[PDB]
Amino acid sequence: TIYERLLEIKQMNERVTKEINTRSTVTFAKDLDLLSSQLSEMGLDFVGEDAYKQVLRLSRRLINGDLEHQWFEESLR
Amino acid sequence: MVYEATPFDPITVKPSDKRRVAYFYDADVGNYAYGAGHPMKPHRIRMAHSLIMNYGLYKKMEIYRAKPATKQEMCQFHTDEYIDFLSRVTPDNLEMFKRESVKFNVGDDCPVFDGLYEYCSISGGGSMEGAARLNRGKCDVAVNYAGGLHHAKKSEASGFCYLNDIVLGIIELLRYHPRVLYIDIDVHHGDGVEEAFYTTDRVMTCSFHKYGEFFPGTGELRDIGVGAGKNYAVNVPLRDGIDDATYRSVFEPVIKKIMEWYQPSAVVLQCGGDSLSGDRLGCFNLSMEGHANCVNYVKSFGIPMMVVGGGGYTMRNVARTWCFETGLLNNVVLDKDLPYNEYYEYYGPDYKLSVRPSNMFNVNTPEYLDKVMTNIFANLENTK
Amino acid sequence: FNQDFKITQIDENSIKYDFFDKIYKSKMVQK
Amino acid sequence: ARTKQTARKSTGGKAPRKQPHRYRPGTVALREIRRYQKSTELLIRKLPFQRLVREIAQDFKTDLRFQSSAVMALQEASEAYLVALFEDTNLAAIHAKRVTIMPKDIQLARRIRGER
Amino acid sequence: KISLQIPIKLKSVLVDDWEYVTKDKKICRLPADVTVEMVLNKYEHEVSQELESPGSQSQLSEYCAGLKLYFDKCLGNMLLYRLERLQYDELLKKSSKDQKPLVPIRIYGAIHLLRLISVLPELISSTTMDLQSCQLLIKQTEDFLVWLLMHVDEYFNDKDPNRSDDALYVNTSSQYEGVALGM
Amino acid sequence: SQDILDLDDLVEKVDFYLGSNKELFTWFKNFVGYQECEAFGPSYKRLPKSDTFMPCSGRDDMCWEVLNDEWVGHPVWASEDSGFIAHRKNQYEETLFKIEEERHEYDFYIESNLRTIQCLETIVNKIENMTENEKANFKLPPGLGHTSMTIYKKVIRKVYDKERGFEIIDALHEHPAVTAPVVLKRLKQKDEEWRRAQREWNKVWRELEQKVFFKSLDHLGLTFKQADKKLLTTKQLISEISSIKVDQTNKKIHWLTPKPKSQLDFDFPDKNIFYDILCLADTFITHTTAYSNPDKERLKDLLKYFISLFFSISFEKIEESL
Amino acid sequence: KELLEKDSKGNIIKLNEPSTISEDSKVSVTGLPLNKGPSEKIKRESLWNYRKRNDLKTFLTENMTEESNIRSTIGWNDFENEDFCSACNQSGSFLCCDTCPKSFHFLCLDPPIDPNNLPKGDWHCNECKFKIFINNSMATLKKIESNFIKQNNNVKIFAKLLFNIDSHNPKQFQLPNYIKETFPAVKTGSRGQYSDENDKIPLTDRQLFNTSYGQSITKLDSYNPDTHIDSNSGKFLICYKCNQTRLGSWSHPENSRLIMTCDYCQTPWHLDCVPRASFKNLGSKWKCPLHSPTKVYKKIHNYKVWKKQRLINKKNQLYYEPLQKIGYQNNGNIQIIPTT
Amino acid sequence: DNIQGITKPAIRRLARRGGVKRISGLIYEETRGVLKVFLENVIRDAVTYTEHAKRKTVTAMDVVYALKRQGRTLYGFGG
Ligand SMILES: [Zn+2]
Ligand SMILES: [Zn+2]
Ligand SMILES: [Zn+2]
Ligand SMILES: [Zn+2]
Ligand SMILES: [Zn+2]
Repeated sequence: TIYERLLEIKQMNERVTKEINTRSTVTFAKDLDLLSSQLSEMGLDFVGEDAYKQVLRLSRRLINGDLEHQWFEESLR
Repeated sequence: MVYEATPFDPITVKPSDKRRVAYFYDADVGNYAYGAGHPMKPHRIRMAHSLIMNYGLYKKMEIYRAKPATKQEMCQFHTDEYIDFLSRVTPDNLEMFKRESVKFNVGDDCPVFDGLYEYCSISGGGSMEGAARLNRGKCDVAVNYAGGLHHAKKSEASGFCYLNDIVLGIIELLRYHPRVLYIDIDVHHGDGVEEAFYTTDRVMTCSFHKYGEFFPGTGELRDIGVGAGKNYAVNVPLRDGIDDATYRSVFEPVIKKIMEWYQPSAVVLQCGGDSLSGDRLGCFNLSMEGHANCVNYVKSFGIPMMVVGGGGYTMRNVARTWCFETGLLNNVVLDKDLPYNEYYEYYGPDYKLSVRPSNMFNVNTPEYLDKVMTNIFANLENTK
Repeated sequence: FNQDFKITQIDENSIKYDFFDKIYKSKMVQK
Repeated sequence: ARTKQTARKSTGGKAPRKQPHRYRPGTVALREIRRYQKSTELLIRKLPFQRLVREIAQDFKTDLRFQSSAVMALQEASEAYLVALFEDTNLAAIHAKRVTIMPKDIQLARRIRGER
Repeated sequence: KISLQIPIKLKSVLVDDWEYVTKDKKICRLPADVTVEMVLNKYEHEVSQELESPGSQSQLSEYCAGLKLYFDKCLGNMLLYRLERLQYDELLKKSSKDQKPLVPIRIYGAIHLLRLISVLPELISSTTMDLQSCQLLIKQTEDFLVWLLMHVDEYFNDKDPNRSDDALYVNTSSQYEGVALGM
Repeated sequence: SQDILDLDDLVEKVDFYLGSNKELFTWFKNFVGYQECEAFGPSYKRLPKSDTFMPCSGRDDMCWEVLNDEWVGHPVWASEDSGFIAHRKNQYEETLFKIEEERHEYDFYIESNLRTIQCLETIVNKIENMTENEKANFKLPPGLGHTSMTIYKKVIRKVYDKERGFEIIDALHEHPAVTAPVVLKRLKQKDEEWRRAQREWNKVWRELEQKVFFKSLDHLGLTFKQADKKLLTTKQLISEISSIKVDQTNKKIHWLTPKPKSQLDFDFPDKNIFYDILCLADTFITHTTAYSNPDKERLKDLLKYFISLFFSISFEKIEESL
Repeated sequence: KELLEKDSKGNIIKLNEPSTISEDSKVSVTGLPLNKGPSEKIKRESLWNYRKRNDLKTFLTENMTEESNIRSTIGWNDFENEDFCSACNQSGSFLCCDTCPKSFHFLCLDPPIDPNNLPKGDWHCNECKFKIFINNSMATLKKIESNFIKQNNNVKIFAKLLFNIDSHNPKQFQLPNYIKETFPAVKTGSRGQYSDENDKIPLTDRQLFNTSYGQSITKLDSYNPDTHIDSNSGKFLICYKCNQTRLGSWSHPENSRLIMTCDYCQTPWHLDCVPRASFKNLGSKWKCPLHSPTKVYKKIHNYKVWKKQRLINKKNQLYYEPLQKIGYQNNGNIQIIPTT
Repeated sequence: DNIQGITKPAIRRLARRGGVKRISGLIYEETRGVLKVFLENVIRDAVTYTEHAKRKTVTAMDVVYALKRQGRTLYGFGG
């Protein structure tokens, strides 16, 4: 069960990594600060890192208790 | 052995299929509102239109303001008493029409707002002028999002629909075209349009709808038409959460078989936005690509078509999918970065064109859709 | 009048004989 | 001609739209007089009581959390108040050659108690 | 206590009528190809020659005429469901349009006569009628009922309105449904 | 056999009875002699010719030919008088719908008022550039020369009083010279105040949308935790393998004489995922407190030894990868 | 309040603004007026934290829009009355009796009253009108009954029946009990409508709208494997056509095929083996394809119809055994006996 | 409606503890109103006291404090 759940993440890891890395935000939202600020405030954003490795690190933090369940779910979603 | 599980191919336009596109928009349509707590909002029309203007799509098409329909022209399908009641009822004199309120199903689930007659006139005029421009050859694609009221019937208002403008448009198409195919990708069944053209072979009404205990309840697979209209009303019952690949692998074979079997001369395409994921009343899981793939696939046949926008009760998603569908009819693919419009605050948090599908269960199994498409294909053998 | 809605008590073998009889009748009258 | 509307619906079909041994009366009653008099537990189910306090305090100040011991203090106090008032009512009844407390018997008690 | 021995075939016909009106939402074709007078006249012309007693002939004609008068005076009161009262209203307005009073004898079919027969014992028990008249009226109604079994295939037929225009029942419209059961 | 059921429906009933038995249903299919209309459907019924005759003034001969007026359907008839089942939506979806509802309210009111301001300012700039001798008898038609006849009426009836809105509309129709500029000024003031309130509300709507939207689009994930608690148990995992075995044994007696020697099939194409699960398990061992440290270390080499022994991975590779 | 201040010659001078504050603060859908913005009480949970360019191309449309009128059809082509009707026992718009606490539907009366052509002054019911007619006349009720019997000498036996129904208020026709008790399957609905064995028990609102998000009566929004397992036996519900139960695995829930049971013989069917998309939660009871029909149409080559006889209670139902075994023309209404 | 949560059998239990053998039926709904108005007196004072401490939560100490004011002291919950 764990290996299937992680294999679903890893088999699509390259396309979700390329999608997150090539996330071109629109201009009027940057000029009028309409985007989410907190999203990256907690560093949840999977930018600059491999998506599957960031999933592993986030799940390790969630297991260790330093990460809330809701923020982990929000970052994954 | 009819249904094939195929992944959703990316949307590609055909450069050899350039169409003269006519756009029908009356700036007033949006200033009408069903109610305070009501899901249907004509305001979705003008934020869709604001996305057309701000994408610079008006340089590849002609924008028209159709003349609003008069009383009689509405009576080409509806009765005199129903149009007379619609043109006279207001929220003020609702107590003066109580028998007609329950007779014509107006007052609950189809409320009386004081711009009702004008809204219906705009919708019917847009549909009829799009059909007329298709008849004279002035355009190849007629776009009218002001209408789409496919639930309205001869003497009643149902499903937030009062004037069945699609029947008026198909009537105007039938004066110059022998066979008109109506395609309904709205999540609800096109009961008004199918009921109107149930007994005729001149109009084939195809509806891709959710059929459960869902509105309007009509739309069983065995509903194939009676009399001379037998096997000329294709109903495709679907379950919840159909995704883009599943909807494509259902839609494209059925519409292709209708194209090479029924051979229509004009196409009416109901682009209900309630087939999108995240709709207030809809229960499908279509992204904007999945919704627009039907419009792009029906565009490939070259038949003079009338794109008419129907449902859609979350305004942002239906506006974005109508803008993408309209851009697809000009043989361009709009970039997934929304321009600045006056309603830019709706499309958060990413402010992009895309409508993201939900991660809910695609319960439409391949065996069920295989049986559905097998019976549909078997019924279509008599339409040559 | 309770005799109008009398339910016939039939058996499996009689149904078998009747079905065979009537299919043979139909097949050979059309033949 | 007086008329009234009751359907309250402008249109019909709203649902199809898109939007054996038996004791004598009183013996069991006296038995559980004895049961609820020898007992000390709290007779108004708690949750329901707590709620009574939330919807009624709301008026004096919104967002007023209540220490648990508090809603238990309100219960105790309320049950003590009502058992005292009900002893008095039974008296205000046994006064009028009767054995059935009635509303009037308690609109009076409270007048003599002076709580009105 | 007054009892009526209605045959279970006619009881099932009445129950099917209740099904068609309330559940299937079907009204009767009015005027029918066979009305109520037409049944109370053919029954009189059939059992008039069945015996040679002139007092019995007078009693039979008395029963038929009284049943006709009772049908006309009571159909608007208590003989038709809430769905058919709209059809009754349009019949009354159509009769008033051409200035002829509406008589239910020549309009309504034999199923409403069967309804009157079925509801008849409650009406008998609600009036100060002596035992002899009640017994003889029940006997005459029972004889008419057992006459109806011999002609149950020509007055109460089974036909789908969706397939035959000559069915005894018709399908209704949504506007009729709204006006009948919405106000 | 009673000359009641037709051969076609008998063949259909036997097909529903003996469909999977292909050999038997063929014996019958032919033992019987079946050789391969009026299908109305369940959701349409035919009106009589009396209900068809209703006046539609706009219909010509073609309209009377191609339009169906006898066969009708209704949602109440298709519901069997019971009703319909709406699709269940999350509370995040409901509050997203409420945000959209408030957005629509503000935008509908503001844009209707702006359209009325545009029409009134056209009237005002028309009436400013003419003298006063004919300004007294200058009137305005219904609709104020606009394509709508009701939008300005809605705006006036909202902005002013309920009883005074009608008389202001009549004063604008009769004497627009005095009533037009004051109405335009009041509408512009209401427009700017509504727009300031709409911007202040737009901030709140945007922040709640950012808080709500991705949870709203999550359907299975909103209930995945209780579903995983309920369904990743011993009983359900036994039920899956037992159901697959029951299916195989049920279909064994019909066909597929080489009965398979397996029920569940698991594919393991990637080997790094084993190291990832081992790292997650090691993290849980390090974090937890309900297990003793000897029990912790025995859990560690038990997991490592089972992974190294079951699969092709060596212990050296596991140690060098974790 | 003197809106238009006309002059002595009738010329307009200046008008006064009416009460804007009369409805300037109406509650909108936001819960606050459109005049004001959001309050802090709702700003706390809406905002993430609370502390104590004009290049528009949307104005060019009016200019780029050309009217369109090229269609072929252009130009021209006391006491409170009840709240339930006294005749049908159903709610709706009523005409209230003045000197009587009963209320009647506008269509339920004899003759039915138009909802626009009402009685101008007072309206009494039939029972009330008979009461005023009796009280106005000096003679008693039995005197008028005897006079009506003697005057209507043509019919004697129905005369007492004719007299008493003028006093009865009009009521909706209902079948008497002895027509309904002979068929035990036939029931009566809440509105007096027909109901029988082919009708579901209506689902309460606790089941439809008072359920959790993931769990719905539709059984389509989540993977529910506790539907292939029989509740009272614990075995697997094997579908009749495919001879399998596709329970799924919760790691591939798309491999699970939905299964329902028949509402009559409890035969479990997959949703794909019989072509169905719904689960038949409310309305009529779902019938599996294996059951014999109670109504069939056959072609004459007009047509002929056959309906199965309704179920009759044991005191009035006769089961008889044929003497003739072969060729006995039964009406299609039969019973199967065990073969010995 | 939270008031109708004070159910009949509960009012019957209070009467039984109060020694009543036959409760009228109209008592039940009189005892609600009397109950409410009384709680609506304590809790009022309970909160005046609460918003004097600038506390937003109420305490059982404030409850017995409001009872002391009304007159009916309550022992067993502090103070
Ligand atoms: Zn729709
Ligand atoms: Zn009265
Ligand atoms: Zn009534
Ligand atoms: Zn199956
Ligand atoms: Zn079954």
